[PDB]
Amino acid sequence: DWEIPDGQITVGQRIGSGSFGTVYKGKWHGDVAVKMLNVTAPTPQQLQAFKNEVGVLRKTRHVNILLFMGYSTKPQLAIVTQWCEGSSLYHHLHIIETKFEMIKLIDIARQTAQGMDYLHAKSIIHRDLKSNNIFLHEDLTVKIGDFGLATVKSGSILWMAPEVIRMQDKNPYSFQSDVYAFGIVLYELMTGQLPYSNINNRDQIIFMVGRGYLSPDLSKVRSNCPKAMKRLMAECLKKKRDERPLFPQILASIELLARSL
Amino acid sequence: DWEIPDGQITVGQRIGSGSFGTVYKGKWHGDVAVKMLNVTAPTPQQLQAFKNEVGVLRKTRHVNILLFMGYSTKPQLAIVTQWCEGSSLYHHLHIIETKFEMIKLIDIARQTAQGMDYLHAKSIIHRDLKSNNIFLHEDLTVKIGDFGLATVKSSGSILWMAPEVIRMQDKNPYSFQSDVYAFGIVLYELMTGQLPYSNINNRDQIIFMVGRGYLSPDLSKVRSNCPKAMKRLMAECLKKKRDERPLFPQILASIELLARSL
Ligand SMILES: OCCn1cc(-c2ccc3c(c2)CC/C3=N\O)c(-c2ccncc2)n1
Ligand SMILES: OCCn1cc(-c2ccc3c(c2)CC/C3=N\O)c(-c2ccncc2)n1
Ligand SMILES: [Cl-]
Ligand SMILES: [Cl-]
Repeated sequence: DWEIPDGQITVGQRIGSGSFGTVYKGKWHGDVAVKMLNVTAPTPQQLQAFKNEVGVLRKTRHVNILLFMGYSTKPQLAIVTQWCEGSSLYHHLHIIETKFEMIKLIDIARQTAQGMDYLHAKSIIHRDLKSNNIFLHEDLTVKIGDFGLATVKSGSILWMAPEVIRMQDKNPYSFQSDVYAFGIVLYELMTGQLPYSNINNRDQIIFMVGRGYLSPDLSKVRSNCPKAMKRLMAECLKKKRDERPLFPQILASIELLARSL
Repeated sequence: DWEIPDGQITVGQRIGSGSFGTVYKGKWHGDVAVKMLNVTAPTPQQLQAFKNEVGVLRKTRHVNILLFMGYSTKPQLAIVTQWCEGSSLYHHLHIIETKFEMIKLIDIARQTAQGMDYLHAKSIIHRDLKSNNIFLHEDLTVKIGDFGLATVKSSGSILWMAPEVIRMQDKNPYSFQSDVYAFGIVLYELMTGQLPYSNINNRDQIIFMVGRGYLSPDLSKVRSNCPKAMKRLMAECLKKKRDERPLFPQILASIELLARSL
């Protein structure tokens, strides 16, 4: 089992928030990340998420997926993963303006696909892939996290495929919803910025993207962005679910992109 | 469940030998290390070794334990882990005589203790700790592996073998403290860049002597910048008497203090 008996985890500093709780740095057999639900009496629903996420996380063992290390139910519900030195992709790209070399950008991308291919072969849909959820350990290895909105067969507007934004379908979530999210992550990597920067109105972005009036301006990729890469982005950011590639194909594509650079 | 269906693992190069098998680089959701038993008809002793090692690795999820990813039963019996770009600590210290800095050597020791602490807490005895089984993922992160010989409470790798393990006279010759002696030898390698008993060329004699207590690692050979507390820890972990050796909670703290003062 992976239940860490109450008292073993040492909760240090509050880092931020996760799918269904607050993230703190912690100590359990070393440095760990701790995602804790702070309520005293967990709501049945809340408890449900914990169980789901944990059940989802028990089925992951991959270099590019945040290593779930265990869980805790008392004093409070908590999810313990490894600790990633550095920050999330969102942070690197949009807060501290880390300027990565293009070959490093393609590496980050390939790794994210490596992890997402893993997830999909396992019938896991992340349902909330964003830069905020892609952590770069030792500014080298990409690990994906926050698997609470995940599931097995948001406020994250910018990564949401138009059929998800529309929400006018049944589980508008698909391996392609994830693929679109990933394609937006690709935009961020090769643009250095967030989609739709020239619009200041969240509602407006939401509507247009949902009705297909708005799309990421791929004309902003850096000059060094392999064209193949621009074309792959386009394939992933297609406004029609079935016109988008799955992760084995995306992986094969990026790896070829790598052979020549 | 961790069974990987037939056909999904792509076996690449032969990388070397494992405890009960042959290690290859491979591909399964990315670069993976694969250890395969290269036999046609697997005896029940090897099927037992396999079910044992799978059972232990399932319980390991720690940055300093080599990431188990899954097992296959066809084409062959196999264990699949993450792929560690770099090489074993042994390779670095004795093959390419890599020159890590003390700060790094201490960090490598901290991480190996971190990994060792994780296992011993889940009641796992590694039973074959050695530089050969410590891999340097990106020359940064220590990943401990080869849990073939490992077991859960209730070889030919002599230099890491505690005296009582060499003798095989006591019951349960192996114990948390056997792996602490193994760790003590790994500390030695880190602090001398060297193998113990490097001036003796007879395996049988080294076995006998360490077994009787005639022989022990020369500690005056630690590098002159090795902190006094790291040498003191090294010798605590290397005490001939099993129960006079620390456990990894004490060991980790010690190193973590050494750190603060460096
Ligand atoms: O983006 C906000 C900052 N931030 C949030 C997390 C985080 C998010 C989700 C989850 C965990 C940690 C652990 C449990 C979990 N759910 O999977 C991290 C983090 C992740 C890994 N190592 C270090 C830090 N940073
Ligand atoms: O020592 C000879 C060289 N060598 C052996 C391994 C090895 C050893 C044992 C086991 C595995 C791989 C995989 C399964 C296993 N048993 O747990 C490795 C290695 C480990 C991790 N990443 C890259 C290489 N190098
Ligand atoms: Cl597991
Ligand atoms: Cl012992």
